[PDB]
Amino acid sequence: VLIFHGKPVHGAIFAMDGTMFDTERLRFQTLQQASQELIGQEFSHEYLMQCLGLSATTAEKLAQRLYGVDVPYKEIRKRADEMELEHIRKHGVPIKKGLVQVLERLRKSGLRMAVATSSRRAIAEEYLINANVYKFFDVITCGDEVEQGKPHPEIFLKAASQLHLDANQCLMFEDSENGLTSAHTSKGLTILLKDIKEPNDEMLEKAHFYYDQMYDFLTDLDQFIPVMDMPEMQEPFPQSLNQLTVGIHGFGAIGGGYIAQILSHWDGYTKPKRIIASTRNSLFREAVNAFGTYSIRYGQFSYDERIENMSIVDSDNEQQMLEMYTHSSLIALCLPEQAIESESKIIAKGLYARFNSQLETCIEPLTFLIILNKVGAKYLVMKHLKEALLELTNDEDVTEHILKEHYFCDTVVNRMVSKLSNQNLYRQLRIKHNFLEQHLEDVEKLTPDQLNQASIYVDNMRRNFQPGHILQSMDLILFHSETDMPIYVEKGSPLLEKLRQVVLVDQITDIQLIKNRLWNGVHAMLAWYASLMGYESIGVAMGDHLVKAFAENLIAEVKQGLAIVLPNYAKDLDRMSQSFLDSCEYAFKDPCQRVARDPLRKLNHNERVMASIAVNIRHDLPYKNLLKGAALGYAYAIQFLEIEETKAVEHLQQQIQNLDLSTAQRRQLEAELVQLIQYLFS
Amino acid sequence: VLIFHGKPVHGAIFAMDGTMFDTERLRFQTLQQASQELIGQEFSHEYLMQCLGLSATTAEKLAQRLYGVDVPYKEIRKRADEMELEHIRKHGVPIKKGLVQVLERLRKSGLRMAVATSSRRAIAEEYLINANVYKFFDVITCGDEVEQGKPHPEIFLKAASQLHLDANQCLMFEDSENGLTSAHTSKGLTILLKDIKEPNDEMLEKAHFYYDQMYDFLTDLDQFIPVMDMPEMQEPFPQSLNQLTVGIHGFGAIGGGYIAQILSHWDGYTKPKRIIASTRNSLFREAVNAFGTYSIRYGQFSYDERIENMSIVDSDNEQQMLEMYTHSSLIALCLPEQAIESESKIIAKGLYARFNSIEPLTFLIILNKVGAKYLVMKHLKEALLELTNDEDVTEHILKEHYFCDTVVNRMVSKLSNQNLYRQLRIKHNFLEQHLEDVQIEIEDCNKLTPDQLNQASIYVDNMRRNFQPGHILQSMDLILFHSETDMPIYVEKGSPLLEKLRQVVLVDQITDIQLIKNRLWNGVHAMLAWYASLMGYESIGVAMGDHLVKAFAENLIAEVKQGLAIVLPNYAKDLDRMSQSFLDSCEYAFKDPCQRVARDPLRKLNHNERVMASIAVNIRHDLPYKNLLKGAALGYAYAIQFLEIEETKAVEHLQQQIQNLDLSTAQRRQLEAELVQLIQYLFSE
Ligand SMILES: O=P(O)(O)OC[C@@H](O)[C@@H](O)[C@H](O)[C@H](O)CO
Ligand SMILES: O=P(O)(O)OC[C@@H](O)[C@@H](O)[C@H](O)[C@H](O)CO
Ligand SMILES: [Cl-]
Ligand SMILES: [Cl-]
Ligand SMILES: [Cl-]
Ligand SMILES: [Mg+2]
Repeated sequence: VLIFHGKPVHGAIFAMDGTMFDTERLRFQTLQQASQELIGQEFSHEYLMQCLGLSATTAEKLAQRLYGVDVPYKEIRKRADEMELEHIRKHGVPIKKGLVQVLERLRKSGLRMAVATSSRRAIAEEYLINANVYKFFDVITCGDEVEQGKPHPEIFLKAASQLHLDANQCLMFEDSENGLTSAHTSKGLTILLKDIKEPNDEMLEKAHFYYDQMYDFLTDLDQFIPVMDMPEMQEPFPQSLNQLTVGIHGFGAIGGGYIAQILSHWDGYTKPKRIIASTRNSLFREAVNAFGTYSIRYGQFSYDERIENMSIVDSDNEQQMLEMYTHSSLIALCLPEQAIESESKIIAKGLYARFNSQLETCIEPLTFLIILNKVGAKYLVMKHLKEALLELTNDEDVTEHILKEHYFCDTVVNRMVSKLSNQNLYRQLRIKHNFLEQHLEDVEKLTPDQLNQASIYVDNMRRNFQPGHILQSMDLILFHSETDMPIYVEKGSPLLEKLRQVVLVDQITDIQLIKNRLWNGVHAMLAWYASLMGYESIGVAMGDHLVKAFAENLIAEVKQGLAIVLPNYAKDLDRMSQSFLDSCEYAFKDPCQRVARDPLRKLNHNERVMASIAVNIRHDLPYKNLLKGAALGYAYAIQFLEIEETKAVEHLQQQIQNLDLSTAQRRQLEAELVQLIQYLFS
Repeated sequence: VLIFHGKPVHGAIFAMDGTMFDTERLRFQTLQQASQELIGQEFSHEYLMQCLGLSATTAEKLAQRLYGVDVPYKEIRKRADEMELEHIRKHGVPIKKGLVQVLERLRKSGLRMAVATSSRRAIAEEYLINANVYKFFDVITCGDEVEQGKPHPEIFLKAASQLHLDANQCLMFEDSENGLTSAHTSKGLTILLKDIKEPNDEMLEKAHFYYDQMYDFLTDLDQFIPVMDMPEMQEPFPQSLNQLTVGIHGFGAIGGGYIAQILSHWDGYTKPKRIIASTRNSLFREAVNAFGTYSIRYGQFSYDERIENMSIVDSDNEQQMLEMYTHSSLIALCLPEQAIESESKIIAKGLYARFNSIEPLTFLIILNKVGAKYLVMKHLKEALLELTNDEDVTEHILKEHYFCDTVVNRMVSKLSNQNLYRQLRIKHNFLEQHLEDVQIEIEDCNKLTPDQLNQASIYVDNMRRNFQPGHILQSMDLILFHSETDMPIYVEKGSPLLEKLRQVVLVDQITDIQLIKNRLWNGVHAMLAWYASLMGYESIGVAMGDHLVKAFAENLIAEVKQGLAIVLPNYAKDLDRMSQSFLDSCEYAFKDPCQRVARDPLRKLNHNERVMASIAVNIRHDLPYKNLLKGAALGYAYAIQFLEIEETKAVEHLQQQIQNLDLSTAQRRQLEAELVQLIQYLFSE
């Protein structure tokens, strides 16, 4: 049962104009233009304000009081409605920000829903179908269907009666003083949203709850509806689109093959209407924009996940990058460490444009996710961003205001993704182009007035849509990824509170430590073992029984010490361990060289190998596989990276001396480690 | 792990040419043509038969012995491969029937899968991408990557090693003599499929399992493959398309708004590549054919379910209707009672053309009637006699095909033509505005030659101009039906095709689910209509607003459910789900009037009908029947007041039905007094 502010709610009834849609402001202009053309004067602001919530019949009676019994209101209204339907035909129904997010929350909560509007059925059905919100309502009650319109309670009492609920079990959404009175008298749980009239004390008194805008009600409603569970593999994305735009700065492997799935799942109720991703790969950009979508292939389940509403922009195109930072609510920076410095100038330009623009998107702060498998990624990005903003604005006050306005969130990503090579994309485009060519070979009770009009609609639609019919079973595969779902994100941004694929953490350091030791540690040691055994990738190495056994034992050893050091992360350790082993199995596009790089840095006392050894020695847990991994590291540095034996031993003795162990444990470790290194050289 | 005939398998390694695809017959023709051109003569049939399973390098050595050390086999093979790739680019890769159905079952069973082919890597990857099967394999092993090709086991050993499995844990699929020897020598669990060569005694002995075609293995695998659970609301359809075609004879509310979802879910592993639906509504027909798809709207969850691969044909088009009966595997007849007479002539023409041109057709009867199969088979057999004039052929057609009546609980409403016109007008305007918002030159891309970039620019430009107008279809649905969320269809057991369909519930006897439909669905519906009419309401949905009518429906559905659980305890789980589904569908049934449902009260008040039979069952099993007794009293009150049935004539019927009920003399006299008192109490109000 949906509980809202202590009250059990079973239904929700909405006023349409001014509450769901921003159509009262447009109607003010059409009625003013139609009255100017017919009675030589515009309808006053006072008359049009008094009309809010009234049906065309009651608004006609009000026009006869102020302008005279012979006022041609029916002719003025008819002309205004025609101009209004023409504006809606050219630009669409202006939907109040957050409406579909609210509707999907109430629908998924099991509420019976209705519209109670003073507008006539024809206009109401036009706007509800045009805005694609008609599907959310069981009942529609209109102004031309009630004897006593607003402020009389009849229309709300009738909508509640048609939903088979008492008015007091219904939330009633209103914007006008007349409408609010109708809903309040009916006995509904009134929710007043500000539209044109600044609510007076009488409106604020009878309203059960008041919000300045639909988004503010959405924020309150979120406290009464749950955060959806972590998505499963193959679970579909939400159908409904909200009005938000999200951005992926860097359409590489993790951005396209992972962040896009996170952003497409959004909160489970709705998903962004547009995802802007930036890349310098022209082939990738043009391919996505030709299809409108791309797909992520998950080899394990042979499942192609389609990422809809994608828009790929050129990274070097200043105007497209400004649009991403000006229209987006969330931006995920998915750049390599090498690109941070040069890209910070583009991030600065976009954040400065967001600061200067007067749009209704730049008012809310931006949530900036920093996606980088490096400890201190947030600090590296923030330092470069501050430098770039300072030289661009040449104003310390503007720079500080920008860096304090937004939520810069550090993250822990575990999913392994591989971006398709340009040669493989080219081959895919060549094969699917021939399919498109073959598809083009195969395809080559109404009045007569509207039956001929329908023939034009259907012909124009068949001509434009037919070539794209092949997209029903044709995907643009761009990424091959693993099945790891959760992204660990720093808590703080309120925009992250409902994202179902995000795991919020108060401090990111604990899951960063787990990532470093359990994931990166076992990965670097597995790469050193595989490099010395002659394998060029982890996936090929996993074919060797001794390599697969080493990986299973090495992760079981690290996890054992981590379960004691961080018992609050016990389930995460079990999940990440199996995730690592599953992702290592067929990792053919994961070369050993990149994973085994910088072995002396990875063999430091506080790094991914020696720190786990010290923990297992301090808690009397086995460490033979961890010792073998450390020995493989020093052997790899000497045999492959040409590091002198004298420097490897000097580094070995320095890190062991830095470890928090007894003198006996340090000596035993040093002797066992040097013994294994000498044994490897045979 | 997968238990296939007792054998535990962790992997599945497949040969490509001849096993997965029918490319050995095409390669035979291209090699005959290429040799004819370059050496003046066609390669002998014996040389090409010996080449089956061999790599291009091994086939070259064999050609040097039989034709001379200086034969241009490399030139002939390159020329034959180019003619084959041209044929494959046009017609597509010819997939062996059932391949994707097999791959998806092995993949969902958690098997590690690989391809071990004597074909060149560039040819193999191209064919697997083309046929959309590449995604089913973790690793591919090709003929140009081993030192010794088939019949040497190296390639099947390497495919198992790269899968990280022992060869004796992998099912190995083969078709040729050379390929089978490579698989058998590797120690894998060999499965032989018949391709070009007739399997000799040496091959039949080597093979652990033998099948004449890929579809035979699919039927054998289905014995060890678990059937998928009943689909849930909003659960997506399978991504993989099989090669089957299905048909819906009658694209109305039940055909388009229900059967299409069952056919789209299919078995959960794959779904038919094409669903042909017939209709006389040219506005509906041309709309689906313009969009490519249509959607079913489920108001309860505000969910639009898109139905893909639909092909709407004209019911009067003889050619299109004949094509539906010859290409389809399953056909659902979704036409009303009145159309049966005229449409039976079209079904007769289609079924006659099917046996003139292989597998038995599974025909589903989708019509609301206990014995609707009789009406269809009566007019169908009469149409076959006046068209074929042969009783011996007519008897063979009706005996081979799987004709089966069904029980449908879902209520669906077809969109009106006026509402469809408004929708077309609003969506056309969206397309028109989208076209106002909307050549490509790709450069500076690494690892691609300047000519490859120019060629990619052409492909992508052609794709952009063709797909761009249809980009709006990602969030634009062609809503044609408004449907309830009732999922299971009850079908007569018999057809083996219906054994794996996840949305189909097979029954031992259809009489049992027809009786449940009569007492639980039609029974409570009639008793609700009688109550609503006497209360003053003229609609079922309007009556649900009255709290006493809603509680009466919940109390009626509970008393009938308890009784039906004693008589038919096999449908205990079905009864509880059908009860809630009935209440959810009655809630907003404003479209359905009360006069239609409350029609003929005395016939529905018979001892064996939807009211008294439930009362007698409850009395005999000491279950409560107070609301069922009120429902019977409302039926007589409605007949007396609304239908001008004499009060004495209603009491005589009341006494006769109670006497026909299997109850004791004491229970009959108690029921009669209880019923008469309730009828007199209704007149007092
Ligand atoms: O009950 P609603 O808020 O859905 O719609 C009321 C409008 O029709 C009404 O406010 C008119 O726009 C107004 O009366 C015209 O001046
Ligand atoms: O191992 P497969 O069955 O996937 O492929 C074998 C073919 O490459 C081979 O049979 C050629 O078609 C043959 O060598 C041409 O004459
Ligand atoms: Cl929104
Ligand atoms: Cl700002
Ligand atoms: Cl200041
Ligand atoms: Mg990070």
